[PDB]
Amino acid sequence: ALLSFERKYRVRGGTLIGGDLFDFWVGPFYVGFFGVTTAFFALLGTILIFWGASQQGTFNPWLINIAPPDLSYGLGMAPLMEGGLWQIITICAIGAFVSWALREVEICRKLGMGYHVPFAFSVAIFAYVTLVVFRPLLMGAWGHGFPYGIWSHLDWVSNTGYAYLHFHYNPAHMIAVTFFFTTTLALALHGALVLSAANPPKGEEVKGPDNEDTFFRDFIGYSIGTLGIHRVGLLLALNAGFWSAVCIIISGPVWTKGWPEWWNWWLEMPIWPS
Amino acid sequence: SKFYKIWLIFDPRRVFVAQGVFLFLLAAMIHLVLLSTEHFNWFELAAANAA
Amino acid sequence: SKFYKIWLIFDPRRVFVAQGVFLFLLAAMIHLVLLSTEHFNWFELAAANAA
Amino acid sequence: MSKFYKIWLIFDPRRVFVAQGVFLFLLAAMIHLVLLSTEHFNWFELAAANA
Amino acid sequence: SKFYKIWLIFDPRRVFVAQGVFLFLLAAMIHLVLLSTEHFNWFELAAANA
Amino acid sequence: SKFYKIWLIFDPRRVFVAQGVFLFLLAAMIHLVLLSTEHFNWFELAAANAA
Amino acid sequence: SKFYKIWLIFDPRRVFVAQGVFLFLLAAMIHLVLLSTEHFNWFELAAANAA
Amino acid sequence: DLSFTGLTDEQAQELHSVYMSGLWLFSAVAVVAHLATFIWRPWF
Amino acid sequence: DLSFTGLTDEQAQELHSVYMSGLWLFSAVAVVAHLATFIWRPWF
Amino acid sequence: DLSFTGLTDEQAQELHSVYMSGLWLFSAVAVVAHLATFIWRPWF
Amino acid sequence: DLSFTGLTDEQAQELHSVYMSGLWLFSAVAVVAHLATFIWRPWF
Amino acid sequence: LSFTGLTDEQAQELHSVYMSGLWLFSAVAVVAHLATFIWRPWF
Amino acid sequence: MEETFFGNFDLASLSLWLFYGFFALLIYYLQTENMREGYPLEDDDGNTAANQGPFPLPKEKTFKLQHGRGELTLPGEDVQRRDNLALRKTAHGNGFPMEPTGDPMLDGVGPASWSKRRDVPELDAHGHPKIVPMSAAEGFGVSAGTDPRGLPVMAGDGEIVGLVSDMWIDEAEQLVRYLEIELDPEWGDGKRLVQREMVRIKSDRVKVRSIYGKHFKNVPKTKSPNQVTLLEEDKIMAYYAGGTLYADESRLEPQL
Amino acid sequence: PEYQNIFTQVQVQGPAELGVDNENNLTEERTTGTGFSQLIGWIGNAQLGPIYLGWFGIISLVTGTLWFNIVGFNMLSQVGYSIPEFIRQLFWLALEPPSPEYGLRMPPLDDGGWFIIASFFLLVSVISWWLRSYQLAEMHKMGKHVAWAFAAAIWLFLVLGLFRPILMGSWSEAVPYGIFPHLDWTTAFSIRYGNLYYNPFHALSIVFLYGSVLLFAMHGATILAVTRFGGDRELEQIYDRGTASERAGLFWRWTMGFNATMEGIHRWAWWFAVLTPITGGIGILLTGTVVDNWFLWAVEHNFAPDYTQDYGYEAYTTYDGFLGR
Ligand code: BCL
Ligand code: BCL
Ligand SMILES: CC[C@H]1c2cc3[nH]c4c(c3C)C(=O)[C@H](C(=O)OC)c4c3nc(cc4[nH]c(cc(n2)[C@@H]1C)c(C(C)=O)c4C)[C@@H](C)[C@@H]3CCC(=O)OC/C=C(\C)CCC[C@H](C)CCC[C@H](C)CCCC(C)C
Ligand SMILES: CC[C@H]1c2cc3[nH]c4c(c3C)C(=O)[C@H](C(=O)OC)c4c3nc(cc4[nH]c(cc(n2)[C@@H]1C)c(C(C)=O)c4C)[C@@H](C)[C@@H]3CCC(=O)OC/C=C(\C)CCC[C@H](C)CCC[C@H](C)CCCC(C)C
Ligand SMILES: COC(C)(C)C(=O)/C=C/C(C)=C/C=C/C(C)=C/C=C/C(C)=C/C=C/C=C(C)/C=C/C=C(/C)CC/C=C(/C)CCC=C(C)C
Ligand SMILES: COC(C)(C)C(=O)/C=C/C(C)=C/C=C/C(C)=C/C=C/C(C)=C/C=C/C=C(C)/C=C/C=C(/C)CC/C=C(\C)CCC=C(C)C
Ligand SMILES: COC(C)(C)C(=O)/C=C/C(C)=C/C=C/C(C)=C/C=C/C(C)=C/C=C/C=C(C)/C=C/C=C(\C)CC/C=C(/C)CCC=C(C)C
Ligand SMILES: COC(C)(C)C(=O)/C=C/C(C)=C/C=C/C(C)=C/C=C/C(C)=C/C=C/C=C(C)/C=C/C=C(\C)CC/C=C(\C)CCC=C(C)C
Ligand SMILES: COC(C)(C)C(=O)/C=C/C(C)=C/C=C/C(C)=C/C=C/C(C)=C\C=C/C=C(C)/C=C/C=C(\C)CC/C=C(\C)CCC=C(C)C
Ligand SMILES: COC(C)(C)C(=O)\C=C/C(C)=C/C=C/C(C)=C/C=C/C(C)=C/C=C\C=C(C)\C=C\C=C(\C)CC/C=C(/C)CCC=C(C)C
Ligand SMILES: [Fe+3]
Repeated sequence: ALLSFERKYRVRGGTLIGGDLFDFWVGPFYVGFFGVTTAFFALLGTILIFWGASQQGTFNPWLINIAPPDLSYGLGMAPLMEGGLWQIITICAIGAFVSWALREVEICRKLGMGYHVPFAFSVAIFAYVTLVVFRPLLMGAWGHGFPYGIWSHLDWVSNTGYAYLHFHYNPAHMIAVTFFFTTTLALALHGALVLSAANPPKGEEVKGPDNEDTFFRDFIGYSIGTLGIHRVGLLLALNAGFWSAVCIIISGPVWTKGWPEWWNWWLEMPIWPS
Repeated sequence: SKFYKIWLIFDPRRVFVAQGVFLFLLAAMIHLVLLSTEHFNWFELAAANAA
Repeated sequence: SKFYKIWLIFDPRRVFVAQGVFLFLLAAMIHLVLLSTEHFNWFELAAANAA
Repeated sequence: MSKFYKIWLIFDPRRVFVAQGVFLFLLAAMIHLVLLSTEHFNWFELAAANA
Repeated sequence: SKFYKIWLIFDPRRVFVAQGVFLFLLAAMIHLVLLSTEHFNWFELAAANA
Repeated sequence: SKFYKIWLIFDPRRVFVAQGVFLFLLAAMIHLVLLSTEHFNWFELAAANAA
Repeated sequence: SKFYKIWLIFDPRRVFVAQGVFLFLLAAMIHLVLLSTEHFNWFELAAANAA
Repeated sequence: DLSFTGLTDEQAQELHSVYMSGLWLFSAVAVVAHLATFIWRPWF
Repeated sequence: DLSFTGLTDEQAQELHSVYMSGLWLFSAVAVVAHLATFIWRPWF
Repeated sequence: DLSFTGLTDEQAQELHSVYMSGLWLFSAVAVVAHLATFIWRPWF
Repeated sequence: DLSFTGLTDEQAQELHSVYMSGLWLFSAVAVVAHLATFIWRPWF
Repeated sequence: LSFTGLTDEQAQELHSVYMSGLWLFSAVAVVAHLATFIWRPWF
Repeated sequence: MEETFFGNFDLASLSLWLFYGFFALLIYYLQTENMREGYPLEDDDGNTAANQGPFPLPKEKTFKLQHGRGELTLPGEDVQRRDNLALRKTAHGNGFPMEPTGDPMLDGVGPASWSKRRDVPELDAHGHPKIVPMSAAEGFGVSAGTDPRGLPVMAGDGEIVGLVSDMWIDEAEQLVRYLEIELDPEWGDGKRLVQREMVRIKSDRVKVRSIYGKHFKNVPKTKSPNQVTLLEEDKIMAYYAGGTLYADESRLEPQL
Repeated sequence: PEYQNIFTQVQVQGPAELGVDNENNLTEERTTGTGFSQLIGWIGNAQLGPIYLGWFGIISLVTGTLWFNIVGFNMLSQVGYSIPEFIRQLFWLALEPPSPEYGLRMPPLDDGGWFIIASFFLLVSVISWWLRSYQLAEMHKMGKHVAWAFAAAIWLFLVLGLFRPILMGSWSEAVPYGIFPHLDWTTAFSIRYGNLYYNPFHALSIVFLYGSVLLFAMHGATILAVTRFGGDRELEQIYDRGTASERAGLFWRWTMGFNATMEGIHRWAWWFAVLTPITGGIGILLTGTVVDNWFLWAVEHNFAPDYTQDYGYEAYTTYDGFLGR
């Protein structure tokens, strides 16, 4: 159904391709040309996961594991039950993610708003793309992608992390992790200010932007503002996604030794006395 | 000669602060490179002497 | 000579605090440099002399 | 020397007294910690070593 | 002396809170240092006395 | 003696909450450091008496 | 000959700062380059010359 | 004459008297407790 | 004459007289505690 | 003249006279503490 | 006539006269300290 | 003419004092370098 | 403790299931708190929809608005509802787009649609209106970037529709909100506001690409030149965004 | 293209905003010293306004420096007061926790004794800062969501260094005060107790850590997408919903079938961020005190994947084949 104010926004137009052939809503969801392709790719990918789960012998969501082919297969196609199903699901997943981002473009174009959200999602797609196709392409085998399992893909992260003997020493991991712990820092404080101002102690008037502007001024000596927090906030999270993409694309295609060994440039600088 | 006109362009307080920071950092750097060399490290030379 | 004009350009309040932190940091740094050397570490030399 | 009382015209006595107090204690704590780190001037270790 | 004029500069409220917090943290820190040692740890001395 | 004027500068409500949580935090900390001690752990000592 | 018109384009205050920064960095970089070489390093030559 | 909390001299004077009564009562129990536990297992 | 925080010279005079009473009381207990500790286990 | 904090010449002189008295007392204690420490365990 | 801090030329000499007095006193102590440490363990 | 709002006469006064300080700073450096060269020559 | 309560259900497993119950309650709490506006759902015809969702409407919460603007309970009749919308349904059923019956930007439907906010200016802590022109603002001036005042304004089709006479700032936050445009007589009649977020400021001009030259004469105006109400703010901003789809048929039609 | 509101293209600077005031008299303890930075003004507000310095703030700042100095003085003394070596090893040096042989007793100063004292000042410094956040909210007559969210972060902070070492009966379980050493501790902690990936609360904390960055990328992009409708003024959009809140809601309703309000978004924002250390604190508290091995816990509870392929490299290639000879 609609909302109390949704009717005036459900106007014709704003599509990128397909026009009014697909321009309709199914329930609350907007269906476009890319909503059709999202439905096809997401359903095909989801079904193939359960088809692979059926032949794997278990339907347990924790134990479901669609793994990539062996490194011997290289960049070619593998038998569907020897890692080939993972390749098709990856194609379906990439097609579903791109369609989802392009569907968001149609939605925000129909609403006359900025394309920040589809761009921000594209960074998440890029982080997935650099994990499943870009890094395997550079390393010469599709078997370097993570498997499609709830807990099976954690073993890939653990093994790939220890494939460089201490993965915390990755300089791009440090930058990326610093962005996650700070993005959650910014989310906690930004969500707190609006809630604190809009929900004062009972029996007292709500506060405006000035009161929260002067609160962190009184708290930490500086306030970035109502608009600034969303601007730095998108940048903090986008940098978190981007630098996470960087830390894994340099682990193996650009750096093969241990990550602690990378910091040897700093230790043995000529300026440091022996 | 005629260099006094440099103060018609440069702010005396903005340059004196810059000169003071630059001069000390330059002095510290040269003292540091002297200590890096084994020949001019007066702390190590004193250790070598009378020992 | 006639260097008193420096206070016409420099604010006496700002320089005095600036040199106060600089003097102590320099004094602390040079003391630490002595403590990093075997020859000039007066703390470690008292132990050797006592033995 | 005898005219040093003018320093309180430049400096606010309220903030300098606070700055002096914090610096004096941090100096006292730091020097004691340095003495404790040595093998000769650790008066706690010497008391145990003497018994 | 004329040390009574320090209260003409320092706020009595501010010093007492600072003096109270500083003295307890001093006492707790000094007591912990004694516990760190083996000659002045009164808890360990009692055990060694039995 | 004359200490009754300490309340002329301190808010009794503000002190008592700080003066109250401090005592329990002190008592809890003191009670725990005896538990960490072998000689004063009354819980572990009763087992020794029972043998 | 009539190069004096460059000041009609370049702000004298802007170019002087840029030139001063450039000249010191160029002088420092060249000095550091000579230290990198094993033939023009005057610090290491003095150690070798003194035998 | 001087008050940073808006209390007169007599109001704070009786505030202290009742306060110390709690302080002495708290210390009196603590004195007995330390005296009792020193007899039990002395730390000196 | 000069009073940054406001109270008069006489008020500051009586404030310090009471303050030193607490300071000397605090030091008197500290000296006795230090004197007792040195007898128990000297650190010099 | 030249009062950056509002203190007059006599107020600054009076404050410094007390401050110097406090400084010398602090320094006198430090010398005695340093004198006793050197006798106990010299560092020279 | 030139002044960026508002100090009069006449009273800038007054401040600088004391500042030299502090400088020489600080430097005189440094010379004695440097003289003492050179007799102790020279660095030349 | 004057980007700092400072007169020509003032600039000459400022430079004369600045040069006097510069030579004094350089005079100490010359003596300092002469002492170092005698103690440990680098040529 | 390393003992299992039953089978292999230890203290670690107990805490996990305790969090599952808390998170389920939290999800219910978070979703209901998200339903204070926009509900009941209704349908295309405007009648209340048969389906209202698994989550019930939350209990009413009351906001004590400042500056003597009364109370506010979000769950209830919405004063921002717009009536007499110029739209018609393209299908007799639900889930189909509405076709505007006239000029979508003039009627304010779709990307050009505004909301019936309060017809009073937003106020800062002091009480006076939050957004004021720099001429009225005291002590304010340009500190960085290009000053758009005096620069010509270029529309989405390249037409020069006037020059920026003044720009409105949020003196509470020291942020630029709008730019006044002195519309040329060939294009408009008076002054129109454009939000800072839809205008790109260049060295020699300010360019707004959403609105063509012929659409500036229809930009909503303000009752007074010293302040802008929330209703005028909502009408002005929505008009420019509506041009991103309604400036020409090419924008509305699919790009491929 | 259209102006993406990422950097402000024109800045206006007026009189410094000293802040609001009420009967609590905030202005007494404010510094009244303001500065404007045009570099930070491109992305955010340019005023480096005055900071309210109270007693919780000063005590936290002073005690935090003592912890910072004690750690720093130890690290400097660890390298024999060699400043070049201290800078070179700055990321490698630390104040290591006490050795496990001392249990919860006070260890020698060189073997973690200074760690406890430095930790004592850090604990006082962190709690004092939290009290400042609580007191400032109470004196600003706003909600205590900032203090409550901070307390969630302190919960993991307290569990890591105070609660779990007490429950484990040893001060050695604390985290070393080093750049790399607390990374080594993080890796060693996972290895010692099995695999922390298989800790459900570590997995749960990652869900909210991922969700926090995911939401705050979504919220940041959505607000910037609707900032052309004054969406950055969220508070006015809560008391009087404009088209910015409607389009932001309808964008996510048409995308994923449900949305939030301008106020309800921050409740999602607050709770996802707050649940990140709350679940992490529980997972760390259950590590060692209860489990001591998480992969075996996963195997016992049947959610550890099982692999049928061989493990050696000889099963997939040869040494000569890998070397290309
Ligand atoms: C032994 C393990 C090593 C380690 C090895 C690795 C490895 C290996 C990796 C990381 C990577 C990451 N590590 Mg590490 N790392 C370690 C320790 C840590 C610690 C810590 C506190 O100890 C932290 C915080 C991190 C943090 C991180 C981030 C930098 C990053 C996480 C992925 C990412 O950003 O998302 C990016 C991922 C996406 C955005 C997913 C995209 C989602 C798609 C587009 C949408 C999904 C839709 C889907 C179908 C769901 C829809 C279904 C329902 C309908 C909703 N690491 C340890 C030391 N780390 C990972 C990384 O960077 O990946 C790029 C990486 O590969
Ligand atoms: C080999 C590495 C192990 C690992 C071992 C651990 C360990 C060990 C821990 C985590 C924990 C975390 N891990 Mg893990 N983790 C690994 C792999 C990962 C991966 C990944 C992609 O591979 C990711 C994304 C994560 C992600 C996370 C986060 C979800 C979580 C931290 C919560 C939090 O916000 O902390 C942020 C909180 C803080 C930083 C502490 C609070 C700080 C206080 C309040 C601030 C005081 C400031 C101080 C005074 C300094 C102030 C200075 C200022 C300049 C003034 N881990 C692998 C399995 N992981 C934590 C956890 O379990 O949570 C349940 C944890 O303890
Ligand atoms: C800036 C980077 C951050 C980010 C941003 C981000 N993500 C986004 C967005 C944005 C801005 C959206 O607008 C979009 C959205 O609508 O979210 C609600 C989205 C989104 N990112 C999501 C989740 C998500 N975000 C993550 C992280 C991040 N995304 C970063 C922290 C992660 C992590 C860390 O893993 C996940 C899991 C979704 C909720 C949504 C994308 C919805 C989507 O793609 O829908 C189409 C597809 C389907 C409905 C199902 C497709 C199924 C496939 C065909 C088969 C399976 C493939 C997959 C590889 C399975 C693997 C499973 C195992 C790994 C367990
Ligand atoms: C869990 C979700 C996120 C989170 C939440 C969170 N953190 C928070 C909050 C919240 C909600 C606050 O309200 C609070 C705050 O005030 O934020 C601004 C805070 C906070 N958490 C912080 C950081 C932080 N957040 C972290 C993580 C996170 N916490 C996540 C990202 C981490 C990590 C990764 O562990 C850290 C380190 C602080 C910035 C802040 C409060 C800490 C604080 O101020 O403690 C008091 C200490 C001091 C004031 C001094 C500290 C030491 C100084 C560096 C010493 C001085 C040095 C200087 C050179 C002087 C030298 C003098 C000598 C030479 C004499
Ligand atoms: C590594 O370092 C190692 C070696 C480990 C280390 O430990 C380093 C140690 C170092 C550095 C020692 C530093 C300690 C110093 C410097 C000691 C300061 C201590 C002082 C100064 C003691 C004041 C006591 C006064 C009080 C506490 C109350 C007075 C009480 C009265 C009641 C006040 C109120 C009076 C009234 C009359 C009422 C009010 C009246 C009116 C309102 C009218
Ligand atoms: C070995 O290599 C490494 C290790 C790298 C190294 O160490 C490198 C070392 C290097 C580079 C040394 C660099 C140091 C230099 C150059 C030292 C100059 C420093 C100087 C000179 C500072 C003197 C300050 C003393 C004063 C001046 C006190 C003044 C005291 C008085 C009391 C104050 C004045 C009071 C008043 C004015 C009253 C107010 C008056 C009125 C209100 C009227
Ligand atoms: C048998 O035995 C024999 C063989 C005899 C024998 O023993 C051989 C020994 C031999 C040969 C001695 C070899 C040692 C020598 C030679 C020692 C080097 C000597 C040195 C290094 C001199 C220091 C003086 C430097 C100062 C003290 C500068 C003070 C700097 C001032 C303070 C300026 C900074 C202040 C400012 C204000 C300027 C900034 C300006 C603005 C900010 C505007
Ligand atoms: C191996 O090589 C390595 C190490 C790599 C390397 O990099 C080599 C180093 C290299 C290449 C650096 C190149 C060095 C250079 C270029 C040296 C610059 C040094 C200069 C220029 C000396 C200025 C001295 C100025 C003073 C000190 C004035 C004193 C000022 C006095 C105090 C007056 C102040 C004013 C007043 C008192 C009042 C005035 C006002 C009124 C009258 C109103
Ligand atoms: C690696 O480094 C190693 C080697 C470890 C190292 O340690 C190197 C350490 C280094 C370099 C630090 C060298 C320290 C220095 C230089 C600090 C000298 C300290 C000084 C100078 C200050 C002391 C005296 C201050 C007091 C205590 C005044 C008493 C104040 C009184 C009490 C106030 C009374 C006043 C009034 C009541 C006002 C009256 C009011 C009215 C009249 C209204
Ligand atoms: C230039 O200045 C000088 C000064 C020279 C200098 O060097 C500057 C200092 C420098 C460079 C040091 C740089 C510091 C560095 C890198 C430290 C990083 C720090 C890191 C990564 C922190 C890890 C996380 C630790 C936890 C998680 C703690 C939680 C524990 C808390 C505190 C709980 C309380 C614990 C207790 C035990 C209670 C004790 C109390 C009683 C027993 C009552
Ligand atoms: Fe927001």
